[PDB]
Amino acid sequence: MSHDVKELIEGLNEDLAGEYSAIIMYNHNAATVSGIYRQVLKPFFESEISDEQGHALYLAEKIKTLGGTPTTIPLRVKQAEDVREMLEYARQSEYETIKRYEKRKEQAANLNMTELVVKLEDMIADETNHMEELDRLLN
Amino acid sequence: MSHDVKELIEGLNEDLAGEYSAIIMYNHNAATVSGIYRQVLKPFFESEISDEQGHALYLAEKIKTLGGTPTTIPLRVKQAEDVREMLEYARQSEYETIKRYEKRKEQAANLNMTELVVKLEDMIADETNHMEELDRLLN
Amino acid sequence: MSHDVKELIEGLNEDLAGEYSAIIMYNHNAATVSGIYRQVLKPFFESEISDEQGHALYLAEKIKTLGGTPTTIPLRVKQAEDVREMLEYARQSEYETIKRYEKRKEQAANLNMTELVVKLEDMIADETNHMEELDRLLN
Amino acid sequence: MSHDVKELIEGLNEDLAGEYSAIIMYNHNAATVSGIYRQVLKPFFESEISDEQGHALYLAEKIKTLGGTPTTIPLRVKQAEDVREMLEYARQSEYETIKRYEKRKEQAANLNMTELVVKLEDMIADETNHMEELDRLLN
Amino acid sequence: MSHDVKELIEGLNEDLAGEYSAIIMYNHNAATVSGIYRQVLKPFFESEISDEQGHALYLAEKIKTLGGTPTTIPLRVKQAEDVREMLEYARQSEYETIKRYEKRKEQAANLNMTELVVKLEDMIADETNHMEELDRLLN
Amino acid sequence: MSHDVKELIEGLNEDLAGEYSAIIMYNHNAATVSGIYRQVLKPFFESEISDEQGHALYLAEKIKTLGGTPTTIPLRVKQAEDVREMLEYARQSEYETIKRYEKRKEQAANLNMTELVVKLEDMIADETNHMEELDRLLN
Amino acid sequence: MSHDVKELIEGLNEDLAGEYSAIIMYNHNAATVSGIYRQVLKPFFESEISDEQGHALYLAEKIKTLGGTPTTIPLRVKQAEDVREMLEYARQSEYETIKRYEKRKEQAANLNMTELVVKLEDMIADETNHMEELDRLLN
Amino acid sequence: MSHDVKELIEGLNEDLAGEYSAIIMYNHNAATVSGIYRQVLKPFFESEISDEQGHALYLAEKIKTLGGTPTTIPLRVKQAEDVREMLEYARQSEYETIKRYEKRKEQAANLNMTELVVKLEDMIADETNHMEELDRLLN
Amino acid sequence: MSHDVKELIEGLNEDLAGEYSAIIMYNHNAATVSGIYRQVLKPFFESEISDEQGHALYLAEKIKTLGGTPTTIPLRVKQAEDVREMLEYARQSEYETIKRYEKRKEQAANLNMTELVVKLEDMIADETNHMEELDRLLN
Amino acid sequence: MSHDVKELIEGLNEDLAGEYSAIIMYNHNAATVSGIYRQVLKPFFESEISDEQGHALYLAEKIKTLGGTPTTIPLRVKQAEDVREMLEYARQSEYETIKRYEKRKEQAANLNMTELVVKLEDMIADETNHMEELDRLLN
Amino acid sequence: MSHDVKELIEGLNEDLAGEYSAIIMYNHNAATVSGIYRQVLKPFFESEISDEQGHALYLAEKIKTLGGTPTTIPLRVKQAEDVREMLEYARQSEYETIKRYEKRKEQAANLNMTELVVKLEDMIADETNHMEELDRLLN
Amino acid sequence: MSHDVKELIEGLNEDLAGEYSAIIMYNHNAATVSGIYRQVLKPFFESEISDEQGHALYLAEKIKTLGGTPTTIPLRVKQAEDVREMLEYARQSEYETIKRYEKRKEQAANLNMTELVVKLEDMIADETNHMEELDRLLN
Repeated sequence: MSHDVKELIEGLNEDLAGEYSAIIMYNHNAATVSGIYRQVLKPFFESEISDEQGHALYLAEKIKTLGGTPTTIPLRVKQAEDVREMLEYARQSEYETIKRYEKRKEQAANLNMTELVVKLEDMIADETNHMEELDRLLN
Repeated sequence: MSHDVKELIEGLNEDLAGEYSAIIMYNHNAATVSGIYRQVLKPFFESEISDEQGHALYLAEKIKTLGGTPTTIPLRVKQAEDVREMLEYARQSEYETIKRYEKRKEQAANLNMTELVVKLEDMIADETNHMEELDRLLN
Repeated sequence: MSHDVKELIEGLNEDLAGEYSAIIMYNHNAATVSGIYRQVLKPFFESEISDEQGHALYLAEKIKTLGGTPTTIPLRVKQAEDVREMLEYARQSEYETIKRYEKRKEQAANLNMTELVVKLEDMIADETNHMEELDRLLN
Repeated sequence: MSHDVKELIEGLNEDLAGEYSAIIMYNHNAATVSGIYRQVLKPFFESEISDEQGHALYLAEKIKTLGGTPTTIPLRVKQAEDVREMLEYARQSEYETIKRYEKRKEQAANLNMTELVVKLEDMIADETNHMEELDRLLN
Repeated sequence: MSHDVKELIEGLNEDLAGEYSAIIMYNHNAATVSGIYRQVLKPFFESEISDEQGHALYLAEKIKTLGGTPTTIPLRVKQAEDVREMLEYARQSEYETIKRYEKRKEQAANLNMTELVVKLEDMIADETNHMEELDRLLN
Repeated sequence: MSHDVKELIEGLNEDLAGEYSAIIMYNHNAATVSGIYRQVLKPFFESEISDEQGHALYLAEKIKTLGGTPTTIPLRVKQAEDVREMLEYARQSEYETIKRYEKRKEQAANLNMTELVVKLEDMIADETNHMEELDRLLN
Repeated sequence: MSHDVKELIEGLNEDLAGEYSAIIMYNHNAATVSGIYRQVLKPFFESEISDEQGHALYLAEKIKTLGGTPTTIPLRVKQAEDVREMLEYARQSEYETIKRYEKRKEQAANLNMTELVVKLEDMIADETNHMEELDRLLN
Repeated sequence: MSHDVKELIEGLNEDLAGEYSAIIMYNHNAATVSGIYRQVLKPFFESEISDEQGHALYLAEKIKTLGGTPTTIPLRVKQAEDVREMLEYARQSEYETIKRYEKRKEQAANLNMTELVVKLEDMIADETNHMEELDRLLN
Repeated sequence: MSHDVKELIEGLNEDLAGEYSAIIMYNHNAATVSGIYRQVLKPFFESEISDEQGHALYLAEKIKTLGGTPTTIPLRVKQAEDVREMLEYARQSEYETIKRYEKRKEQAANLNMTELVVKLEDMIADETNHMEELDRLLN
Repeated sequence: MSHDVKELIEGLNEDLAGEYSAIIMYNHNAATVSGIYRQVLKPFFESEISDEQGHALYLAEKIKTLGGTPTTIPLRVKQAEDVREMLEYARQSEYETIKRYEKRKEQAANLNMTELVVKLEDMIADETNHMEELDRLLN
Repeated sequence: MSHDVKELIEGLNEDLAGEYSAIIMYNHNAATVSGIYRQVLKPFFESEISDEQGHALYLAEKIKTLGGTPTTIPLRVKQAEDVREMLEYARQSEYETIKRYEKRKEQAANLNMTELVVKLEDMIADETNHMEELDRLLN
Repeated sequence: MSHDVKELIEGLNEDLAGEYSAIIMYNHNAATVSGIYRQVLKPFFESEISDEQGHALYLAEKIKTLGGTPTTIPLRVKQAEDVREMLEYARQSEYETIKRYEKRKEQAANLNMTELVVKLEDMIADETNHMEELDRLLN
């Protein structure tokens, strides 16, 4: 374990904690969203659950493959007092998730990790899709 | 909010924390299980994820419906050092989940909550199914 | 035909009239709901149609099985002048349907009717699900 | 609202009452048909339910679109004392439904209502299909 | 193994023998039913096969889980000389199966066995469904 | 090529330009609709795309079959500054599409073109369906 | 009924008893198999159930068609004390089933029974497939 | 073209005429069968249509492959005055179809035509299945 | 039976003979078409089979419903010596089928037969679709 | 809006006009392609329609997200006088589409736009797939 | 291992080498076929891949079951300079595959190997199907 | 053909030989894997077959597109004497496949081949997925 690999694993573990956090947040939002648009927003929140589950699985596998230990401790979920807030906090969570992945991409690239760079580019594309959609919903 | 309703909500919130914990545990176990039986056990762990997600959703909805606030903080996941341990700790988690639900059933019954009793009986039946299967795998 | 069986049949027949009424109400609401959320609410109303159809079928079968005659006369549908009213009147109809089923459950239980109690508990759980959802839409 | 449009709406409302009546009749017949051919006839009755539901939806939408108020009061269902009667009364109900639609077609045609004429021609074709099948079953 | 658990296992084993017997009976009836209604009754008999297979599986699993040995010896199948008899003997077999399950339910309830009571209530509901249908076919 | 056939082809070509225009408009609206109801309206717009594609295909085939040349130049799409406008302009486009098809129907009828009249009647019914739905969304 | 047909029917009836026995054995093995490979072996056992059900149905039909009476009495199931034994006894049961079918094939061939020979050849091919697979699992 | 190949082609052409005849007969019977069991028998007749279509296709292909010309002239269909007759004449048609195929099998075998023998054995098995079913319906 | 109904039945019977003829022709063409485009044309021919089967069924049902006897004697199939001819003769057959249906439409219209006119208009539209496609293939 | 973002938006808008143009071209080609290979080429053209629709949607969304206005004006479609030309002009259109996307990729890369680069690389891969296939068809 | 079993295994191993060769050939032909009919022929070649894969699997399993070692060395693939050649060489490969299987059938028959004879007869029927189709494409 | 293109084609041809080799290896391993985990490993091996088939197809197409000739000669398959070896040799084969693709990526990148780089990055990601899974199975 190089220093760079140690620091990449610490990063992936941050990513994984953020992914478990998102899974919790989206279940919570699917359960609690109210008013007529609940009929709209619940399936939306629910669809994000499966997506993030797939990222969580990929990350914990990669951590283990690199010789690390995958965390089981999620980041905190911000408490949303209404639907606007629920969408803004999901958007901010996505923004931070992408920021982290961009950093992880330059870590992976720097270590010549081809498959991991491709996958981080794809997870970036995917989370940017979600964030851009939340912006459309909000504006 | 009666005292009994307050205490039932505290209980449901315990249940919900335990459900988010199980979702984390099962993703973690699907990612990290190794050896030839990984091919067997990963889909098993994965199937439990969707099940527990449905319980988490039901509970957070019910908590909100009863006037409470659903938690987003999961219970800790016990760290498993090998596959036997992974199965024993999943079994123990299920055992505690059923113990809690049995208590919640007598709370719900005591408040004449028909739909909630039916649903707790079903979640009990379902988790007992899983626990009994883990026993078959272990023995 | 005991007196108790006669009174249980009268009850089931009330239930059946209320179920045909709900089928009418939900078709009517699917047809007539307007504004942008029509796109949301029409499928919701439509989904309730099939559910209530299944209850209507079960009840008329049970009535006949107990030696009664199943009614073909529905309860009146309250006329809704706007969408809020449409949701409140559907909610109230569900509330009355559950009240009746709870009474029928204690009738069925009192006559040791196992299969019928299980089914009334399930129809209670199901209608309570719908009513709780309408509350989320309304609040 | 012309006089002709008023009279066309009165007609559609008759049609709609007859459609809710048919939905009730077919559920009732699916529930209550007996003997070995119940295995044959129940699915037949059940299939007609969904068909008539689609006509009910179309009519209530059209009534509202033309500025009328869609009824929620069904026609009476004739009480059938045996299977032959059940098939004869379903056949007669279809016969009356087609008679009404033929009248509505000449109303719609007279008002140059293209889409409505096409749809009444199709509902006529569809109900004639059902009536002809009932004749095959009966003879 | 308490005395009560021993006696509950003896009961489940009776149930299991009766379930293998029903699986045999229904295959036999699907094979041998004749006349035009064979086209009706064969799929009916066939559908019951899969149902009873699922009960057989549940029971043998539960027996093993409680520390017993699941039997592989079925009850006798009554020989049916014609279709009426075939339906009456299937009905009687269902009647006896429900009688046994009701007894097993009070055994399971008496031992506070939540999941097993829920499952026996469901198997009761399911077999009562089948028996009631056979009555409709017969009358 | 009669004069009447020439004039019918000119008409179909207008229709085809209007159909390519609608395909563009609906893609554009699916992409650009914003706010929470985007979740509702995007699938709606998207569904209209496939419908209009099928009309475009039918028309270009018919034009070619009648000896004409199908245009590839769409009508202009009106620019919508907000969601209300987006729905009003889609409604107006549908209104003009139906007006044109009604004219084409009397052209086709006048030339005894059976299959083409049936198809124009159906496209009229279909576009009237869409226009009536837009009215429900708007009112 | 020739002597040869009588002896062929006795044979088919042996086959049928052996098929009901296999259906029992495979349900029993699906229920009771334990350890991690239960996850592997249960679906395997379960798949054999449907296969043997189809042979049981074919045989009872053929017996009846030839003028015989199909048995409802299964062969005994050997009791397996562990998984190795469970696989060896399933293998031996298949071996005996094929031995019998080979004998039945020369009976059917000797009576010029084309369709029955084709079907016995296919059931032989199918059971040999299963037996060869059990050998792979065992070795 | 040997004499044997010429005579085999004449045979296949008889078979093909008989197959087109069966396709006609079964469509005719699906259309015209009456009374309550029409609901049973129409799908049965319809299923035979697709089967015979596949035999017709195979035969015309084989005829062409052997250097012959496939006929387009069907055998006559016997006119059935009621349902019993409809089933007896379908049974007799199947009987004659199998008789012919058995003859064709010994022709194909005699010319060492492996693939054709396998296929005639299968078509024999298939038509014998149908004939045996008709016998069950009739008796 | 009016004279007009007699003459309409004679017409339908012509139509039905032409439909059985088309079913034969298309099977024959699917079997015998050769060269690389066989891969293209066989599925095309095959798709027409199911279409014409549905027309044959409708016609024989209608004939019987009007009090006539449906024919089982097909029109002759023209023998095609190559693929061009196969497409030209299918096209000509379609042309004659449409000519007949147009005549039947004015017969049905003249007798005020709404459902039958709608269905003949649809069969006309459908066969014109096929004929126009054959023209595209040929030119 | 930087100068670079303005110039990237102008580029995307070119891309979008080219995508609407391709959607028109492919519908047009699906409608108008003739001769036996129409059966081959029509589904090919049709498949490209859905692909390009997805690119059009992505681009208009991205334009809006970057603060631009998505165009609704397509590029001209080159008129193809025969099938060879139809394939050459589709190929050339794809060639120009890829040339543009390669330029847009270096624009997006230059602005560090990760998700947009990934998506342009994918659209490049996809259009290159189509162009290479057209080359195989042409050569 | 008898001499006959040794010689049968040598034969199966020839068959297996020929099957891997066919899998290579068909992938190669799917990749490289050109001109407009590529759209036709590529799916054809592709379909043969899965078929031959299933034969390869069966053979290697049987070889191992008989105590032999399955080869991993394919026969050479003849290089095809154009589409005609590609079809002729696929046809010749099929011809040789059938010749070999016919020899293997008389080997298997001679050793009384029932299941293996049935399977070789089926693989013969299947490859003869393919060869006959190639002849239709070529002629 | 530049020198660089010649050397890139030689590389792709190495890749293609390695892909046909993997297809052979995985079929061979699916056929021959033994013991209880055969039930686990056979589907795993089988899934890799389809994956590698898709790479083989892509490569042979690309080789042809670049003006080369795609090889039909596979690399040798290492002979595995047991399951551990089977997994280690599959892992090593994947390792060498990725090493080659990484080299091909820098060749493709060096020639500015966008679509080919994207596809090699994806095939790298995909094979790395498989190799990492084999490591989990092995450790």
